[PDB]
Amino acid sequence: DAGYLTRRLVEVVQHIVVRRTDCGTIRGISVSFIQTL
Amino acid sequence: AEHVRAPYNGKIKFNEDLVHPTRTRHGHPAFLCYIDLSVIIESEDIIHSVTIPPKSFLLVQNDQYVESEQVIAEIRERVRKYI
Amino acid sequence: LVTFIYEGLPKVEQVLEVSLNLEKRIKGWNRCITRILGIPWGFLIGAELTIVQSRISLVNKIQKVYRSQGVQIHNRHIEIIVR
Amino acid sequence: WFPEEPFEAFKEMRERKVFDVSDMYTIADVWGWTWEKDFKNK
Amino acid sequence: MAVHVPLSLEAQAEARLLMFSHMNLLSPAIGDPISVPTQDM
Amino acid sequence: NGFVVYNGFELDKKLGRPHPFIDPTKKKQIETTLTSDESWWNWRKPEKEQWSRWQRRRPDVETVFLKAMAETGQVKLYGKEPTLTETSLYRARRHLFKEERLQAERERLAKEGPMAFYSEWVKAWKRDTSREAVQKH
Amino acid sequence: VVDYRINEDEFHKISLLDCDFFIRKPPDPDNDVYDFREMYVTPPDTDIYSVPRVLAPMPQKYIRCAMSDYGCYDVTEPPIDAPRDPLYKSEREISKVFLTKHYRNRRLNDPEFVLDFEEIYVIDSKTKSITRARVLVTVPGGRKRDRKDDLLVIRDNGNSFKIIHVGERDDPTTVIEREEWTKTREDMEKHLRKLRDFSVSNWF
Amino acid sequence: SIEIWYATSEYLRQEMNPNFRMTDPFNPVHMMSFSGARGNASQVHQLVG
Repeated sequence: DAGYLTRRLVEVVQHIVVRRTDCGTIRGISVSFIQTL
Repeated sequence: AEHVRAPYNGKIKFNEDLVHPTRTRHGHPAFLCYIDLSVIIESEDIIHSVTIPPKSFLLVQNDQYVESEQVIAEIRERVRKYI
Repeated sequence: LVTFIYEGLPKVEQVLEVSLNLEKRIKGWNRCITRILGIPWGFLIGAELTIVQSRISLVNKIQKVYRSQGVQIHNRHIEIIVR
Repeated sequence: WFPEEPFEAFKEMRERKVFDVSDMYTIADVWGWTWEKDFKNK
Repeated sequence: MAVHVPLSLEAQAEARLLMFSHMNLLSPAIGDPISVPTQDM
Repeated sequence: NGFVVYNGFELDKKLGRPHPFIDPTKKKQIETTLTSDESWWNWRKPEKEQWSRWQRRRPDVETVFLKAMAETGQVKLYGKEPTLTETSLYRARRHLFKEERLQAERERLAKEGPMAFYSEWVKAWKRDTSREAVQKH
Repeated sequence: VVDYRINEDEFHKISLLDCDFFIRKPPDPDNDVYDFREMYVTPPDTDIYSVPRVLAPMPQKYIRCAMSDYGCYDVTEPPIDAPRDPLYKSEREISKVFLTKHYRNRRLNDPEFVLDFEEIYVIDSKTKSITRARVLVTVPGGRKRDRKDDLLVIRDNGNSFKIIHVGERDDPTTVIEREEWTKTREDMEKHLRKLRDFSVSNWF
Repeated sequence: SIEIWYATSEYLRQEMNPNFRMTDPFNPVHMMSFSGARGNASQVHQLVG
């Protein structure tokens, strides 16, 4: 069950590559724990 | 659940009129404690107190002799059984 | 004679392949936000609320499974999948 | 959990900076289309 | 067990400079070290 | 002012010498407890003793060494047989007592000399092994 | 709190963990004369002065005192944020300061210089107070004795003061091992107490 | 039957480490698991509990 999940997880994001320095977005996620920052 | 064990040998002391009689899920008589009952064990050297929080079962009787590490209180799917 | 009646990894797969509180809010928001806001505002704001709520609950549910097993994974990796 | 009530949820969207009125604009009002309000709602 | 020998200089550069066992001391999951001494060590 | 001032049991306990864990003078009985007629059924003692398979104390190294040390006087126990408390305590400090015995053998060798000391393991040797006998020979 | 700000160069500045203690300094080449009639206490690195709590009678005339601090080392391993951030940080945290009077107010370079352990003043950082230590003298000789032979022993977080003879000095190993033996002896008995045969067992 | 023996077993596991820490700190089985080199309390509990 772990291998089948890993294959599907890799497949759904296999195309994601860091391609730009800054997309120039304005929005951000508000946070109000240390490891997630 | 959590089990309270006797820290020493000795004699249990409490007021049985402050607690409510009940039958446990193991078929034993016991007391239901809805207050902060003060239970005393008088050991061979000193006298020791154990605080019994509310919503807990008291499995021992007043003046009962208990051994150390003996369970004295408990802090607190549909199956078919064929006999 | 007598009959008595008495009282992880698949969870991740269930979440990733797609909570009662999530389903009632999405149904609730769908039937009301369009009735309140106009053109490209009812759908636009309604989609933002549903998606933001879904992302928060999806990441929490996934991280709840791994953190109960002692597995530490940065939210970056999970947020990429949930995106 | 965002509140189930709509207007409470709108307030939480602004408090958590999900969405605010600064994001509410159409092509008509940022490109100076003052004449289009004459051709609608009549 | 599989052993691969890089042939081209491009492949040999990648093996020495990206895949060696000393520039990958941290795991990507949370950033923990990989080669912590264990067992008899 | 008033800031300058010019000037058995509980001694064994202070020094760590063998002593009861509880002072016998400050030791009291446990009165009388429920006598099976004021008790619920689940807390009554069985009329006949019940076979257990756990009715015998488990043998171990600590029990044997403590008894042997009790006969030589190196330690004193509460009774004839060491308790589970005493075997647990011995397990913690057993290296100290062994070191004492090893030191006594080193001092005995330095006193008697090699001839007397090692004649324990040479049965056929009948000559006198004292230091004076060695010097006289 | 007082309405003014003192001139800090007319005072001894004594820095503790939770306060700065100021005692007036009469001019003197050795800079070890104290005027206890005027004292102030401040939060650390601040110039807002207030009268400290005084728990004992204070000297009325000038006295010469030697100063020593009492505390601990806070050796930590801080998080490494920037490149080459240090692996450890070692700082001294001072909780008490002892002011020991020079015997007959003699100078440090006096060939007959000795300390007068009967008159010691203690500054406490936690309470921002100053008091005189209660000292127990066990040396035979009373008030008239050879002060060159006595040793001051400080224990109990700077609260117990005992003067002994220098020949009764304890080895530092003995001091450490006494503390460990006392603590482990109590912990072991606490561990063994719950065994139901404890009352019929011996220590050995 | 289930609850009395489960509680007994869990109490033995709880008291296992303090017994090692107080009476046999350098026990070989204790050092393997306590140091984190090999084995956990559950596996040790199967051997001695």
